[PDB]
Amino acid sequence: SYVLTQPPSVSVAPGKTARITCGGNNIGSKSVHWHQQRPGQAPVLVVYDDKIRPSGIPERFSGSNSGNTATLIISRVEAGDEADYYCQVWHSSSDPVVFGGGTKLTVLGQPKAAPSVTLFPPSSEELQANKATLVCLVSDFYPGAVTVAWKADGSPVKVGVETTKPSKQSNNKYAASSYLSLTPEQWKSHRSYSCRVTHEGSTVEKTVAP
Amino acid sequence: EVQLVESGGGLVKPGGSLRLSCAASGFNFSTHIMNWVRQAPGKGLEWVSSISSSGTYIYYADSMKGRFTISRDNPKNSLYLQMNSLRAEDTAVYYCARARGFIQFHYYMDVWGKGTTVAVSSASTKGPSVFPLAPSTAALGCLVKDYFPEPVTVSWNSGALTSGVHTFPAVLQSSGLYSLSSVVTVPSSSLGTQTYICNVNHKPSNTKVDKKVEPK
Amino acid sequence: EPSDKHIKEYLNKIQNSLSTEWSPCSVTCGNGIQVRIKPGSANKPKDELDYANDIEKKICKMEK
Repeated sequence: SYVLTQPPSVSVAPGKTARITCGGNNIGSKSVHWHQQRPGQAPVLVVYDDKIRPSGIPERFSGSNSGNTATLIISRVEAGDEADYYCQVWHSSSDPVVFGGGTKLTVLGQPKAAPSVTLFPPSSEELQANKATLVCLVSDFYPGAVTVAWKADGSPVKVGVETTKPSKQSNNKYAASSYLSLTPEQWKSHRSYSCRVTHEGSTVEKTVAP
Repeated sequence: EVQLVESGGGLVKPGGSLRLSCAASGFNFSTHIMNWVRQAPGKGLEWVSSISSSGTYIYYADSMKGRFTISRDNPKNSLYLQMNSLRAEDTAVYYCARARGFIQFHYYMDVWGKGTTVAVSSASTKGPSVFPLAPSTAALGCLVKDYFPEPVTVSWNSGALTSGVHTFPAVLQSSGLYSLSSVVTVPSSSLGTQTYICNVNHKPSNTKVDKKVEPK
Repeated sequence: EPSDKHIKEYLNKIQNSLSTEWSPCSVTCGNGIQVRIKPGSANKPKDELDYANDIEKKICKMEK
Protein backbone atom coordinates (compact mmCIF):
# COMPACT_ATOMS: atom_id res chain seq x y z
CA SER A 1 0.00 0.00 0.00
CA TYR A 2 3.10 2.19 -0.25
CA VAL A 3 2.53 4.88 -2.91
CA LEU A 4 5.13 6.60 -5.10
CA THR A 5 3.85 9.81 -6.72
CA GLN A 6 5.16 11.22 -10.00
CA PRO A 7 3.80 14.03 -12.21
CA PRO A 8 2.25 12.46 -15.33
CA SER A 9 4.08 14.74 -17.72
CA VAL A 10 7.08 17.06 -17.99
CA SER A 11 8.07 18.82 -21.20
CA VAL A 12 11.45 20.50 -21.64
CA ALA A 13 13.38 22.20 -24.42
CA PRO A 14 16.63 20.65 -25.72
CA GLY A 15 19.75 21.65 -23.82
CA LYS A 16 17.83 22.52 -20.64
CA THR A 17 17.57 20.50 -17.44
CA ALA A 18 14.77 17.94 -17.14
CA ARG A 19 13.77 17.27 -13.56
CA ILE A 20 11.45 14.40 -12.63
CA THR A 21 10.21 14.15 -9.03
CA CYS A 22 9.12 11.07 -7.10
CA GLY A 23 7.30 11.67 -3.79
CA GLY A 24 6.93 9.07 -1.07
CA ASN A 25 6.63 8.88 2.70
CA ASN A 26 10.19 8.80 4.08
CA ILE A 27 11.46 8.03 0.59
CA GLY A 28 14.79 9.48 1.81
CA SER A 29 15.19 6.42 3.99
CA LYS A 30 14.82 4.14 0.92
CA SER A 31 17.03 3.41 -2.04
CA VAL A 32 15.52 4.85 -5.24
CA HIS A 33 16.13 3.44 -8.72
CA TRP A 34 15.12 4.98 -12.00
CA HIS A 35 14.13 3.17 -15.17
CA GLN A 36 13.81 4.78 -18.58
CA GLN A 37 11.33 3.44 -21.07
CA ARG A 38 11.91 4.99 -24.48
CA PRO A 39 8.89 4.28 -26.71
CA GLY A 40 9.09 0.84 -28.32
CA GLN A 41 12.39 -0.16 -26.70
CA ALA A 42 13.43 -2.17 -23.67
CA PRO A 43 13.47 -0.20 -20.39
CA VAL A 44 16.93 0.90 -19.29
CA LEU A 45 18.16 1.44 -15.72
CA VAL A 46 19.56 4.99 -15.67
CA VAL A 47 20.18 5.41 -11.92
CA TYR A 48 20.12 3.07 -8.93
CA ASP A 49 20.68 3.56 -5.19
CA ASP A 50 19.51 7.16 -5.46
CA LYS A 51 22.38 8.48 -7.48
CA ILE A 52 24.66 5.81 -9.03
CA ARG A 53 24.89 5.55 -12.81
CA PRO A 54 25.50 2.02 -14.16
CA SER A 55 28.33 1.75 -16.64
CA GLY A 56 27.24 3.08 -20.02
CA ILE A 57 24.79 5.75 -18.83
CA PRO A 58 25.83 9.33 -19.76
CA GLU A 59 27.11 11.54 -16.94
CA ARG A 60 24.32 14.07 -17.58
CA PHE A 61 21.96 11.68 -15.69
CA SER A 62 21.96 12.27 -11.94
CA GLY A 63 19.72 11.49 -9.01
CA SER A 64 18.88 12.96 -5.61
CA ASN A 65 16.94 11.59 -2.64
CA SER A 66 16.12 13.25 0.68
CA GLY A 67 13.13 13.59 2.96
CA ASN A 68 9.97 12.75 1.04
CA THR A 69 11.12 13.66 -2.50
CA ALA A 70 13.58 12.03 -4.87
CA THR A 71 14.48 13.62 -8.19
CA LEU A 72 15.94 12.42 -11.50
CA ILE A 73 17.95 15.25 -13.09
CA ILE A 74 18.91 15.07 -16.79
CA SER A 75 21.22 17.91 -17.73
CA ARG A 76 21.70 19.06 -21.31
CA VAL A 77 18.75 16.94 -22.28
CA GLU A 78 18.65 15.39 -25.77
CA ALA A 79 15.78 14.41 -28.00
CA GLY A 80 16.73 10.78 -27.31
CA ASP A 81 15.99 11.25 -23.60
CA GLU A 82 12.31 11.47 -24.49
CA ALA A 83 10.86 8.57 -22.53
CA ASP A 84 8.63 7.40 -19.69
CA TYR A 85 10.66 7.47 -16.47
CA TYR A 86 9.69 5.36 -13.46
CA CYS A 87 11.04 5.63 -9.95
CA GLN A 88 11.06 2.45 -7.97
CA VAL A 89 11.80 1.28 -4.43
CA TRP A 90 11.65 -1.73 -2.11
CA HIS A 91 8.98 -1.21 0.51
CA SER A 92 8.99 -4.48 2.45
CA SER A 93 9.37 -8.25 2.25
CA SER A 94 5.72 -8.47 1.14
CA ASP A 95 5.98 -5.36 -1.11
CA PRO A 96 9.41 -5.70 -2.67
CA VAL A 97 9.00 -3.74 -5.90
CA VAL A 98 6.92 -0.55 -6.01
CA PHE A 99 6.88 1.68 -9.12
CA GLY A 100 5.80 5.25 -9.45
CA GLY A 101 3.15 5.97 -12.02
CA GLY A 102 5.74 7.18 -14.53
CA THR A 103 6.54 10.58 -15.92
CA LYS A 104 6.44 11.02 -19.69
CA LEU A 105 9.27 13.38 -20.54
CA THR A 106 8.68 15.21 -23.79
CA VAL A 107 11.74 16.92 -25.30
CA LEU A 108 10.38 19.76 -27.47
CA GLY A 109 12.75 19.29 -30.38
CA GLN A 110 10.62 20.74 -33.18
CA PRO A 111 8.32 23.76 -33.57
CA LYS A 112 4.58 23.73 -33.02
CA ALA A 113 2.21 22.45 -35.68
CA ALA A 114 -1.50 23.17 -35.70
CA PRO A 115 -3.84 20.30 -36.69
CA SER A 116 -5.56 19.65 -40.01
CA VAL A 117 -9.06 18.25 -39.62
CA THR A 118 -11.20 16.30 -42.07
CA LEU A 119 -14.79 15.43 -41.06
CA PHE A 120 -16.79 12.83 -42.99
CA PRO A 121 -20.54 12.24 -42.74
CA PRO A 122 -22.19 8.81 -42.67
CA SER A 123 -22.22 6.94 -45.97
CA SER A 124 -25.51 6.08 -47.66
CA GLU A 125 -24.41 2.43 -47.48
CA GLU A 126 -24.13 2.64 -43.70
CA LEU A 127 -27.42 4.48 -43.33
CA GLN A 128 -29.14 1.72 -45.31
CA ALA A 129 -27.52 -0.71 -42.85
CA ASN A 130 -29.23 1.28 -40.07
CA LYS A 131 -26.02 2.64 -38.52
CA ALA A 132 -24.47 6.12 -38.68
CA THR A 133 -20.82 6.96 -37.98
CA LEU A 134 -19.19 10.39 -38.24
CA VAL A 135 -15.41 10.36 -38.69
CA CYS A 136 -13.13 13.20 -37.53
CA LEU A 137 -9.52 12.81 -38.67
CA VAL A 138 -6.80 14.96 -37.11
CA SER A 139 -3.29 15.06 -38.51
CA ASP A 140 0.07 16.82 -38.60
CA PHE A 141 0.02 18.38 -35.14
CA TYR A 142 2.80 18.88 -32.60
CA PRO A 143 3.12 18.53 -29.56
CA GLY A 144 1.19 15.26 -29.59
CA ALA A 145 -1.84 16.17 -27.52
CA VAL A 146 -5.34 17.13 -28.68
CA THR A 147 -8.86 17.11 -27.29
CA VAL A 148 -11.94 16.44 -29.40
CA ALA A 149 -15.53 17.47 -28.70
CA TRP A 150 -18.65 16.91 -30.76
CA LYS A 151 -21.70 19.10 -31.20
CA ALA A 152 -25.21 18.57 -32.58
CA ASP A 153 -26.83 21.74 -33.92
CA GLY A 154 -25.21 23.69 -31.11
CA SER A 155 -25.23 21.42 -28.05
CA PRO A 156 -22.57 19.02 -26.71
CA VAL A 157 -22.81 15.35 -27.67
CA LYS A 158 -21.12 13.44 -24.85
CA VAL A 159 -22.18 9.90 -25.75
CA GLY A 160 -21.25 7.53 -28.57
CA VAL A 161 -17.81 9.08 -28.99
CA GLU A 162 -14.61 7.01 -29.37
CA THR A 163 -11.27 8.79 -29.78
CA THR A 164 -7.80 7.32 -30.30
CA LYS A 165 -4.68 8.39 -28.47
CA PRO A 166 -2.36 10.58 -30.56
CA SER A 167 0.06 8.58 -32.66
CA LYS A 168 3.33 9.69 -34.23
CA GLN A 169 3.24 9.88 -38.04
CA SER A 170 6.17 9.19 -40.38
CA ASN A 171 6.92 12.97 -40.56
CA ASN A 172 7.23 13.02 -36.69
CA LYS A 173 4.04 15.05 -36.26
CA TYR A 174 0.98 13.37 -34.71
CA ALA A 175 -2.42 12.10 -35.82
CA ALA A 176 -5.62 11.14 -34.04
CA SER A 177 -9.12 9.89 -34.91
CA SER A 178 -12.55 10.43 -33.37
CA TYR A 179 -15.75 8.51 -34.22
CA LEU A 180 -19.27 9.60 -33.29
CA SER A 181 -21.95 6.86 -33.49
CA LEU A 182 -25.55 7.92 -34.04
CA THR A 183 -28.94 6.49 -34.89
CA PRO A 184 -29.80 7.21 -38.54
CA GLU A 185 -32.78 9.01 -37.03
CA GLN A 186 -30.58 11.40 -35.02
CA TRP A 187 -28.51 12.09 -38.12
CA LYS A 188 -31.59 13.32 -40.00
CA SER A 189 -33.22 14.98 -36.97
CA HIS A 190 -30.48 17.61 -36.53
CA ARG A 191 -29.48 20.50 -38.78
CA SER A 192 -25.75 19.76 -38.49
CA TYR A 193 -23.07 17.97 -36.48
CA SER A 194 -19.65 19.43 -35.67
CA CYS A 195 -16.23 18.10 -34.77
CA ARG A 196 -14.24 20.57 -32.61
CA VAL A 197 -10.52 19.90 -32.23
CA THR A 198 -8.55 21.86 -29.67
CA HIS A 199 -4.76 22.13 -29.75
CA GLU A 200 -2.62 24.60 -27.77
CA GLY A 201 -5.62 26.69 -26.81
CA SER A 202 -6.86 27.18 -30.36
CA THR A 203 -9.75 25.28 -31.88
CA VAL A 204 -10.67 23.94 -35.34
CA GLU A 205 -14.33 23.24 -36.16
CA LYS A 206 -15.62 21.13 -39.07
CA THR A 207 -19.30 20.73 -39.81
CA VAL A 208 -21.37 18.23 -41.81
CA ALA A 209 -25.11 17.88 -42.41
CA PRO A 210 -27.48 15.39 -44.08
CA GLU B 1 25.89 -7.94 -24.75
CA VAL B 2 23.45 -9.17 -22.13
CA GLN B 3 20.37 -10.38 -24.01
CA LEU B 4 16.90 -11.22 -22.79
CA VAL B 5 14.43 -12.37 -25.44
CA GLU B 6 10.81 -12.98 -24.44
CA SER B 7 8.43 -15.18 -26.36
CA GLY B 8 5.10 -16.95 -26.04
CA GLY B 9 2.69 -14.06 -25.98
CA GLY B 10 -0.48 -13.87 -28.00
CA LEU B 11 -4.24 -13.29 -27.87
CA VAL B 12 -6.48 -15.41 -25.67
CA LYS B 13 -9.96 -15.38 -24.14
CA PRO B 14 -10.76 -14.66 -20.48
CA GLY B 15 -10.07 -17.82 -18.54
CA GLY B 16 -7.37 -18.70 -21.06
CA SER B 17 -3.72 -19.55 -20.46
CA LEU B 18 -0.27 -18.77 -21.80
CA ARG B 19 3.33 -19.68 -20.99
CA LEU B 20 5.97 -17.00 -21.49
CA SER B 21 9.64 -17.84 -21.94
CA CYS B 22 12.72 -15.63 -21.64
CA ALA B 23 15.96 -16.84 -23.24
CA ALA B 24 18.98 -15.32 -21.43
CA SER B 25 22.44 -14.87 -22.94
CA GLY B 26 25.58 -12.99 -21.98
CA PHE B 27 25.84 -13.53 -18.23
CA ASN B 28 25.99 -16.19 -15.52
CA PHE B 29 22.26 -16.94 -15.54
CA SER B 30 22.58 -19.48 -12.73
CA THR B 31 23.65 -16.75 -10.29
CA HIS B 32 21.20 -13.91 -10.91
CA ILE B 33 17.79 -12.96 -9.65
CA MET B 34 15.23 -12.95 -12.46
CA ASN B 35 11.95 -11.13 -12.70
CA TRP B 36 8.83 -10.46 -14.72
CA VAL B 37 7.31 -6.96 -14.93
CA ARG B 38 4.26 -5.98 -16.98
CA GLN B 39 2.82 -2.78 -18.41
CA ALA B 40 -0.88 -2.59 -19.27
CA PRO B 41 -1.81 -0.27 -22.17
CA GLY B 42 -1.55 3.37 -21.17
CA LYS B 43 -0.58 2.35 -17.64
CA GLY B 44 2.73 2.16 -15.82
CA LEU B 45 5.14 -0.60 -14.95
CA GLU B 46 3.83 -3.16 -12.45
CA TRP B 47 6.08 -5.86 -11.04
CA VAL B 48 4.82 -9.42 -11.46
CA SER B 49 7.24 -11.81 -9.81
CA SER B 50 10.85 -12.44 -8.75
CA ILE B 51 12.77 -15.70 -8.34
CA SER B 52 16.15 -16.26 -6.76
CA SER B 53 19.11 -18.05 -8.33
CA SER B 54 18.23 -21.50 -6.98
CA GLY B 55 14.47 -21.01 -7.14
CA THR B 56 14.28 -21.12 -3.36
CA TYR B 57 12.94 -17.58 -2.91
CA ILE B 58 9.92 -16.64 -4.99
CA TYR B 59 7.74 -13.54 -4.57
CA TYR B 60 4.55 -12.50 -6.37
CA ALA B 61 2.48 -9.35 -6.59
CA ASP B 62 -0.69 -9.75 -4.53
CA SER B 63 -3.00 -9.35 -7.53
CA MET B 64 -1.33 -12.27 -9.35
CA LYS B 65 -0.51 -14.99 -6.79
CA GLY B 66 -2.33 -18.22 -7.56
CA ARG B 67 -2.84 -17.51 -11.25
CA PHE B 68 0.77 -16.84 -12.28
CA THR B 69 3.68 -19.18 -11.58
CA ILE B 70 7.30 -18.22 -12.18
CA SER B 71 10.04 -20.80 -12.70
CA ARG B 72 13.48 -21.14 -14.25
CA ASP B 73 15.77 -23.73 -15.82
CA ASN B 74 19.35 -22.69 -15.27
CA PRO B 75 20.96 -25.30 -17.58
CA LYS B 76 18.64 -24.03 -20.32
CA ASN B 77 19.25 -20.35 -19.43
CA SER B 78 15.53 -19.78 -19.35
CA LEU B 79 12.85 -18.06 -17.28
CA TYR B 80 9.18 -19.03 -17.54
CA LEU B 81 5.88 -17.45 -16.52
CA GLN B 82 2.85 -19.74 -16.47
CA MET B 83 -0.31 -17.62 -16.66
CA ASN B 84 -3.64 -19.31 -15.95
CA SER B 85 -7.21 -18.05 -15.58
CA LEU B 86 -6.35 -14.88 -17.47
CA ARG B 87 -8.40 -11.72 -17.01
CA ALA B 88 -8.97 -8.80 -19.32
CA GLU B 89 -6.90 -6.71 -16.92
CA ASP B 90 -3.89 -8.99 -17.58
CA THR B 91 -3.59 -7.49 -21.07
CA ALA B 92 -0.07 -5.96 -21.10
CA VAL B 93 3.40 -6.21 -22.47
CA TYR B 94 5.32 -8.57 -20.20
CA TYR B 95 9.02 -7.89 -19.72
CA CYS B 96 11.70 -10.24 -18.54
CA ALA B 97 14.35 -8.66 -16.35
CA ARG B 98 17.64 -9.45 -14.61
CA ALA B 99 18.42 -8.05 -11.15
CA ARG B 100 21.57 -7.61 -9.07
CA GLY B 101 21.73 -7.73 -5.32
CA PHE B 102 20.00 -9.68 -2.58
CA ILE B 103 16.49 -10.93 -3.10
CA GLN B 104 15.58 -10.78 0.57
CA PHE B 105 16.44 -7.13 1.27
CA HIS B 106 18.09 -5.08 -1.50
CA TYR B 107 17.89 -5.87 -5.19
CA TYR B 108 17.35 -3.86 -8.35
CA MET B 109 16.60 -4.70 -11.97
CA ASP B 110 19.41 -3.70 -14.29
CA VAL B 111 18.72 -5.27 -17.71
CA TRP B 112 15.33 -5.65 -19.37
CA GLY B 113 14.11 -7.44 -22.51
CA LYS B 114 11.95 -5.80 -25.14
CA GLY B 115 8.82 -7.56 -23.90
CA THR B 116 6.21 -9.94 -25.34
CA THR B 117 2.61 -8.85 -25.87
CA VAL B 118 -0.27 -10.59 -24.06
CA ALA B 119 -3.89 -9.74 -25.00
CA VAL B 120 -6.98 -11.09 -23.28
CA SER B 121 -10.31 -10.17 -24.86
CA SER B 122 -13.91 -11.41 -25.09
CA ALA B 123 -14.26 -10.22 -28.68
CA SER B 124 -14.98 -12.71 -31.47
CA THR B 125 -13.01 -12.79 -34.71
CA LYS B 126 -14.86 -10.75 -37.31
CA GLY B 127 -14.08 -9.23 -40.66
CA PRO B 128 -14.73 -5.56 -41.26
CA SER B 129 -17.71 -3.82 -42.81
CA VAL B 130 -16.26 -1.29 -45.23
CA PHE B 131 -17.97 1.92 -46.32
CA PRO B 132 -16.93 4.73 -48.66
CA LEU B 133 -16.17 8.22 -47.34
CA ALA B 134 -17.20 10.45 -50.21
CA PRO B 135 -15.51 13.72 -51.21
CA SER B 136 -17.90 16.65 -50.83
CA THR B 137 -7.84 19.35 -53.78
CA ALA B 138 -10.45 17.05 -52.18
CA ALA B 139 -10.34 14.22 -49.65
CA LEU B 140 -11.97 10.79 -49.71
CA GLY B 141 -11.49 7.52 -47.95
CA CYS B 142 -12.79 4.29 -46.48
CA LEU B 143 -14.21 3.51 -43.05
CA VAL B 144 -13.07 0.03 -42.01
CA LYS B 145 -15.59 -0.71 -39.29
CA ASP B 146 -15.91 -3.29 -36.51
CA TYR B 147 -13.22 -5.91 -37.04
CA PHE B 148 -11.37 -8.23 -34.69
CA PRO B 149 -8.52 -8.89 -34.16
CA GLU B 150 -5.90 -6.56 -35.55
CA PRO B 151 -4.51 -6.15 -38.07
CA VAL B 152 -6.15 -5.11 -41.34
CA THR B 153 -4.38 -3.83 -44.44
CA VAL B 154 -5.59 -1.06 -46.72
CA SER B 155 -4.28 -0.21 -50.18
CA TRP B 156 -5.66 2.15 -52.81
CA ASN B 157 -6.28 1.13 -56.43
CA SER B 158 -4.61 -2.25 -55.81
CA GLY B 159 -1.44 -0.45 -54.76
CA ALA B 160 -1.27 1.90 -57.74
CA LEU B 161 -2.07 4.89 -55.48
CA THR B 162 0.65 5.62 -52.92
CA SER B 163 0.88 9.42 -52.66
CA GLY B 164 -1.26 11.34 -50.22
CA VAL B 165 -2.55 8.18 -48.51
CA HIS B 166 -2.92 8.33 -44.72
CA THR B 167 -4.30 5.24 -42.95
CA PHE B 168 -4.97 6.15 -39.35
CA PRO B 169 -4.34 3.88 -36.37
CA ALA B 170 -7.44 2.02 -35.26
CA VAL B 171 -9.70 2.92 -32.39
CA LEU B 172 -10.41 0.08 -29.96
CA GLN B 173 -14.14 0.44 -29.20
CA SER B 174 -15.85 -0.45 -25.93
CA SER B 175 -17.43 -3.31 -27.88
CA GLY B 176 -13.94 -4.82 -28.11
CA LEU B 177 -13.83 -4.37 -31.88
CA TYR B 178 -11.56 -2.13 -33.96
CA SER B 179 -12.40 0.49 -36.54
CA LEU B 180 -10.05 2.55 -38.63
CA SER B 181 -10.09 4.97 -41.56
CA SER B 182 -7.89 5.50 -44.61
CA VAL B 183 -8.01 8.75 -46.57
CA VAL B 184 -6.36 9.79 -49.82
CA THR B 185 -6.01 13.39 -50.99
CA VAL B 186 -6.43 13.82 -54.75
CA PRO B 187 -7.06 16.75 -57.13
CA SER B 188 -10.59 18.06 -57.54
CA SER B 189 -9.93 17.96 -61.30
CA SER B 190 -9.77 14.15 -61.43
CA LEU B 191 -12.95 13.37 -59.44
CA GLY B 192 -15.39 12.13 -62.05
CA THR B 193 -12.72 11.10 -64.55
CA GLN B 194 -10.87 8.79 -62.14
CA THR B 195 -11.89 5.75 -60.11
CA TYR B 196 -10.82 5.27 -56.49
CA ILE B 197 -10.92 1.88 -54.79
CA CYS B 198 -9.60 0.89 -51.36
CA ASN B 199 -8.50 -2.75 -50.98
CA VAL B 200 -9.08 -3.96 -47.43
CA ASN B 201 -7.72 -7.31 -46.26
CA HIS B 202 -8.36 -8.93 -42.87
CA LYS B 203 -6.39 -12.19 -42.84
CA PRO B 204 -7.74 -13.52 -39.50
CA SER B 205 -11.17 -13.88 -41.16
CA ASN B 206 -10.16 -14.17 -44.87
CA THR B 207 -12.09 -10.99 -45.66
CA LYS B 208 -10.98 -9.03 -48.71
CA VAL B 209 -13.09 -6.08 -49.81
CA ASP B 210 -12.74 -3.62 -52.69
CA LYS B 211 -15.04 -0.59 -52.27
CA LYS B 212 -15.34 2.10 -54.95
CA VAL B 213 -15.47 5.66 -53.59
CA GLU B 214 -17.82 7.92 -55.55
CA PRO B 215 -19.24 11.38 -54.80
CA LYS B 216 -22.97 12.06 -54.55
CA GLU C 1 27.51 5.23 12.04
CA PRO C 2 25.82 4.38 8.73
CA SER C 3 22.10 3.69 8.53
CA ASP C 4 20.67 0.36 7.43
CA LYS C 5 20.06 1.94 4.03
CA HIS C 6 23.70 2.86 3.57
CA ILE C 7 25.01 -0.50 4.75
CA LYS C 8 22.63 -2.25 2.34
CA GLU C 9 23.80 0.03 -0.45
CA TYR C 10 27.40 -0.74 0.46
CA LEU C 11 26.69 -4.47 0.34
CA ASN C 12 25.17 -3.72 -3.08
CA LYS C 13 28.31 -1.90 -4.17
CA ILE C 14 30.61 -4.74 -3.13
CA GLN C 15 28.47 -7.77 -3.81
CA ASN C 16 31.02 -9.24 -6.25
CA SER C 17 33.83 -9.01 -3.68
CA LEU C 18 31.87 -9.86 -0.54
CA SER C 19 33.56 -12.64 1.42
CA THR C 20 33.77 -14.38 4.73
CA GLU C 21 36.68 -11.93 5.19
CA TRP C 22 35.91 -8.49 6.59
CA SER C 23 35.38 -5.91 3.89
CA PRO C 24 37.30 -2.67 3.59
CA CYS C 25 35.86 0.18 5.61
CA SER C 26 33.05 1.74 3.62
CA VAL C 27 34.74 5.19 3.86
CA THR C 28 38.11 6.92 3.70
CA CYS C 29 37.36 9.53 6.38
CA GLY C 30 35.11 9.56 9.41
CA ASN C 31 32.94 6.68 10.61
CA GLY C 32 32.00 3.93 8.19
CA ILE C 33 30.99 0.25 8.12
CA GLN C 34 32.69 -3.08 7.55
CA VAL C 35 30.74 -6.14 6.42
CA ARG C 36 31.25 -9.84 5.92
CA ILE C 37 29.31 -13.01 5.32
CA LYS C 38 28.91 -14.96 8.55
CA PRO C 39 31.44 -17.82 8.22
CA GLY C 40 28.63 -20.29 8.96
CA SER C 41 26.60 -19.12 5.96
CA ALA C 42 29.29 -19.22 3.26
CA ASN C 43 27.52 -22.07 1.45
CA LYS C 44 24.54 -19.90 0.52
CA PRO C 45 24.40 -18.28 -2.93
CA LYS C 46 24.96 -14.56 -2.59
CA ASP C 47 21.63 -13.38 -3.92
CA GLU C 48 19.84 -15.34 -1.21
CA LEU C 49 21.64 -14.05 1.91
CA ASP C 50 19.43 -12.92 4.79
CA TYR C 51 20.51 -9.54 6.08
CA ALA C 52 20.06 -10.27 9.80
CA ASN C 53 21.19 -13.88 10.16
CA ASP C 54 23.81 -14.26 7.42
CA ILE C 55 25.71 -10.97 7.30
CA GLU C 56 27.75 -9.32 10.05
CA LYS C 57 28.58 -5.63 10.37
CA LYS C 58 30.85 -3.50 12.55
CA ILE C 59 31.74 0.19 12.73
CA CYS C 60 35.14 1.38 11.46
CA LYS C 61 36.43 4.66 12.86
CA MET C 62 38.81 6.57 10.56
CA GLU C 63 40.52 9.97 10.39
CA LYS C 64 37.98 12.80 10.65
